[PDB]
Amino acid sequence: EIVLTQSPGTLSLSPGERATLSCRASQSVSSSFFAWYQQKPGQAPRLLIYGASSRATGIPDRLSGSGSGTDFTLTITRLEPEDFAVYYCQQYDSSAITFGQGTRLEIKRTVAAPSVFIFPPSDEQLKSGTASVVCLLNNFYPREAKVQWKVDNALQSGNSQESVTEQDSKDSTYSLSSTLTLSKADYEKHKVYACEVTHQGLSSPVTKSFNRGE
Amino acid sequence: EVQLVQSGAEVKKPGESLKISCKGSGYIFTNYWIAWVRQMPGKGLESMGIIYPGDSDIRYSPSFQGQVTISADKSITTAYLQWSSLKASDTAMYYCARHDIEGFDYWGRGTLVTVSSASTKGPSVFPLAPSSKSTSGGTAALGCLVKDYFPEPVTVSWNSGALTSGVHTFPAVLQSSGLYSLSSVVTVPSSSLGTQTYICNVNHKPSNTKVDKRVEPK
Ligand SMILES: [K+]
Repeated sequence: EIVLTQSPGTLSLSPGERATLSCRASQSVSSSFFAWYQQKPGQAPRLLIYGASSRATGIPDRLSGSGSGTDFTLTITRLEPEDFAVYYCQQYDSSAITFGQGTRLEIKRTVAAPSVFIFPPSDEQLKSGTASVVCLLNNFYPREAKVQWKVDNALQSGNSQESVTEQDSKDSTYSLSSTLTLSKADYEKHKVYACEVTHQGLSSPVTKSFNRGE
Repeated sequence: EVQLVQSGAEVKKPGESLKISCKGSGYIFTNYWIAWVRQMPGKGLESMGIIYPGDSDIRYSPSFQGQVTISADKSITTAYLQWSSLKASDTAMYYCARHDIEGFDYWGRGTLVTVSSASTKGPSVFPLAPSSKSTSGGTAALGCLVKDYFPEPVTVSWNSGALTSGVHTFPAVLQSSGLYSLSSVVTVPSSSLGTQTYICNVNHKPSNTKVDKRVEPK
C-alpha cells in the first residue's frame, strides 16, 4: 500500500498570505493520478486538483498543484477565508487508493483572552441523583487553553470532559465547554466549585467559582 | 448535475449486519467507478474499495478484504456497502464518490454509522442558568446541557431560530457510559435577561425526542 505523508500537520496563517502543503509518497506515482481535496467541518470532501496540476471545475486560480515521482505540493497564493480548512492529498495510481493524513489550515489573528463563565447544576438534574457543573471559555485565540476543576480546592481528575468549537467564521476565535460530573451526594458535601483557566492572553490564571446554595 | 444520494443514518450493536446505499444520477452510471470512503470521528479519509457497476469489477483496499462487501445494482443506479458483523471501530461517516481519471470528482453527503453496545436513548435537557458568575460587565452567558443521549446527532436552536447571534453549540463528548453529552450556550446583554424568555429547542431524531427548555435566571 502506497503511504502518503503530508507536511505540515497544522498551519496558522492570515488571509492574503501563501500556504504551501507538501505530500511525500512511499513509492513513485504517476502525476496523472495525483489529487488534492478540501474538507470543511461537517461537510463532505471536495476535489480541488487532479493530475497534480489540473484544477477541478470552479476551483479558483490562486490554488495550484505540482509534483512528480514521490514529491507533490499544493500552493494557495492569496489566502481567503473560505480556504481555511483541512486538506488531503491522494494517489489513485494503485488499485489501492490512499490518502495523506491531512493538513489543518486555520486563521491567525490577535491573541484574545477567553471570557470565563461557570454554571451550577440545575434543580432538574439534582433530582435525578447527578450534578453536572459547566464552565465556558468564550471567544479566545489561539486554540490552546487549559481548564482545571477544583472542588473545595482539591484538583479534580478523571471526572470532567471538554470540547472546542470550530474556528468562528466571523471573529476567528474558539470557544471551549467543560463539564465536571459528580453524584448529587458528593455535590452536596462540598461547597466551593471553581473553574481555573490558563491561556496565552492571560497574565495569571483566571478562576471563576460559585458556592453551593449562595 | 451529477448527484450522489446516500441512505439515512444507521445505529447498530456489535456483531449486527448492515447495508447502506448510494444512488447516482445525472450521469451514465455504468461508465464510472464508485468508491466507498470511511472517515472515523476526528480522523482522515480511507478508501475502502472501488466497484465498476457496468462489469461489477471490484477492488478492495487490503485492510477491508473480508470485512465488507461492495456491490451494485446498475439498473437502478445504486451502489451498496455491507458488513456481516459490525464492531465499535466501524463507527464513522461513510461517503460514496464517483471515481474516474479526475480522482474522486463527486461526493455524496455521507451516511453516519454508529456501532455501540449502548442502546438508543433520548437526552435530558437541563438549563445552564445565567447569574453573577456568568456575566462579564454587560454581557451574560446562558445555555442548555443536553445530557445522556445516544447516538449522535442532536440539533439545538434558540427561540425557535429567532436567536442566532453569539450562539455556540459545542461538539458532543462521549462519556464513559457510552452516552453522549452536548452543551449549547449563547451570550446576550445582561439587561435583556429580565425582559426576555430564552428557550433552547433540542431535537434528537434517533429517539424521536423533541424538548423545549426555558432557561430562566436563578
Ligand atoms: K452478524
